[PDB]
Amino acid sequence: AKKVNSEFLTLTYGALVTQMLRDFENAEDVNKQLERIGYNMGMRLIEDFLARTSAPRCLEMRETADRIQQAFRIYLNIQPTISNWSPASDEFSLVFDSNPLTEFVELPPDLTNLRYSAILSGCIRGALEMVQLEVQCWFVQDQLKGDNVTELRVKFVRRLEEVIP
Amino acid sequence: MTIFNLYIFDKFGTLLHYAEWNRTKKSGITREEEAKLTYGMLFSIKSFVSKISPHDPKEGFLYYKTNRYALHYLETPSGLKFVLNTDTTAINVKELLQQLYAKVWVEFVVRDPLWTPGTVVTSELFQSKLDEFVRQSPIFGIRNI
Amino acid sequence: SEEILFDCLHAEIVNYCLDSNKEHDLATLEYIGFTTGYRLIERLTREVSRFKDELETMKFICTDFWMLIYKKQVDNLRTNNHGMYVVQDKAFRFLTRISPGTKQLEHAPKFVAFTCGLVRGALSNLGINSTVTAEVQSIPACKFHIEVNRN
Amino acid sequence: MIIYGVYIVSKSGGLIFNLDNNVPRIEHEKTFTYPLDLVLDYDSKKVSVSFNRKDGINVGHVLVAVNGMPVNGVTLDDGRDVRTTLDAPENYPINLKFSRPKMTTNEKIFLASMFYPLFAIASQLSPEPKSSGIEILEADTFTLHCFQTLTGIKFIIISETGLNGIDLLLRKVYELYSDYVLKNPFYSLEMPIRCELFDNKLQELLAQVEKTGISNIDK
Repeated sequence: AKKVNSEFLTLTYGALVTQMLRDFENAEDVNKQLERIGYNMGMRLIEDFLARTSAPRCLEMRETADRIQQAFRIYLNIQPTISNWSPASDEFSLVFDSNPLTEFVELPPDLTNLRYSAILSGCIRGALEMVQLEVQCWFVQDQLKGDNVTELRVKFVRRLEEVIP
Repeated sequence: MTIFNLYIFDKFGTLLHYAEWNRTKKSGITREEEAKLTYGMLFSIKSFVSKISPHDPKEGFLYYKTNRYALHYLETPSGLKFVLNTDTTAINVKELLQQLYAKVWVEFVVRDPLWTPGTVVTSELFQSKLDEFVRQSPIFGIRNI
Repeated sequence: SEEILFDCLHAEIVNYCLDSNKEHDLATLEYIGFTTGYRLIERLTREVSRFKDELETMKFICTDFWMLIYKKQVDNLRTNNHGMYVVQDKAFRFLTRISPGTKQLEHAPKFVAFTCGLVRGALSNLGINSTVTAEVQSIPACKFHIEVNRN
Repeated sequence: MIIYGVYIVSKSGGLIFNLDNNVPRIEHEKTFTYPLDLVLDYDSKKVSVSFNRKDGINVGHVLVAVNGMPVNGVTLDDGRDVRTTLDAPENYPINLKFSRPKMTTNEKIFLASMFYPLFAIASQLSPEPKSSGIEILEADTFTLHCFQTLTGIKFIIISETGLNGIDLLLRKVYELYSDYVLKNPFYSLEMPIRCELFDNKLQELLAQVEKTGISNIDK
């Protein structure tokens, strides 16, 4: 019994999105502020993830995908199928058969533009600017939007390097 | 392993935190300029070891040892820097500093809502946890490799 | 373990500090969360009788919930002369992350609000009937007094 | 096992003697295709890669000569730009030749110049009192041994991580330093070392240290 410890985040995040909604009617506010708070979140968890894994750093793209799928595996307990590889291979698609942030919130959030993975964006984004990766993120497909399966698409841009020590 | 003192600096280069247990020689210059001098110390060391190494630096610099003390270093992939300092004789302290990082600093800095990155870490709770954690196996020495 | 996700997410729960509501979170988080906790409760040691009533103290469900959630049961669990009562803990899990100095009390009640306004039951001490306020005198020592919503 | 670069610096710190042991820097080759996974980021005449490391390629690793055409700065020897060929897909697949940028003489001079005050100012206000500057540095792939002769000369030799007894090698190079400075007072105490005698006797020392055993102190 009491196997699943974590079905409380799918409803904590639900409370977040509902109250952000009731505060600001705009569908994109509850996306961007939610993304920046999930960004600080990613800052806060990448430190512990590297504390356990002791990975050197994401100097390469495939190893970065491995580290990120490992991060999802350890905390959010989902297996990101790394697919859709670009010929330049600067980008890769994360295939989540089951959303880990939610467990069946519902397919209609009554209205579109309600980006339901903004923390996930922070989850993927924040760590990068902490592991020194100036990287852009965006979602190519969301099963929650009436779709079969959720794919994310994250594009590294500039190797963040420390300056003027 | 009881040690002289520990330094924690953010990737930007500010003094996140300092800890002292055995530092005997008390400097005359301020420990702030001392912290900045240590950070320049470390970054220029990293450049030196990166460039004069004939083979790929995976984690770069490890430590330096002197006549009378020794200094040990830890680079996080986050860019955070830990540095410890003590006398000579002990187990290698790379895993020691890693254990301190994971078990204490991650536990009692990052997890604190009061802790906001980009600032100093001032909390008696973390000072305690760090103190008793160094006092966990606290004989002495380094001889780090 | 799966604790740091909730710890950080709750830190951001605090973080948005809009100047409208002392409840950064509404009792909705409560309802859904202990509804999942009730999913955990598919067995409870309460009799099957339709003709007889047996009460499941909210104290016991509170402590088992806490082991499932906060992972440290009550240290003081006092039954007030009313139908209400009070819970006192020398330490709190979210408060273990901070020193005992009284600097920002107001966060901790928002933390523990997760046990406030819970979807009730009919009988006294029946498991979930919860109207409660947080009155914390010491930083680790979190105190919470319930008030019977009816009467 | 070998002593990678034996150096020495004056009180001012100018690298006196860039005694390089035979050090084969790794050369990599690969026949690449249409525009690349490799980060062909241009950085100040150093057409290198920062991200997307594959096949034992490091950040420093820089193209030397596509199909045996050495690069001048950023351009082709024939005068086309690197990216000029990068945009052109007809020649593909094309053979890129990567090597880590080999530290030239002036590079090593600048490296020692920038290094010197580090050791000189090495935690001057260190926690332990009456201490010295950095005596031994140990890195990911090498270990530097710096030995001050209590004033003036700093013997700086970089050896393998697992190597032991390097202090004795410092002793012998101290001996041979004396055996050299025997001859030329017009060789200033801060002029760079230019003498083939020191060179050949240190080649003998290298041949010895191919063998670990140092005895009757081995030269």
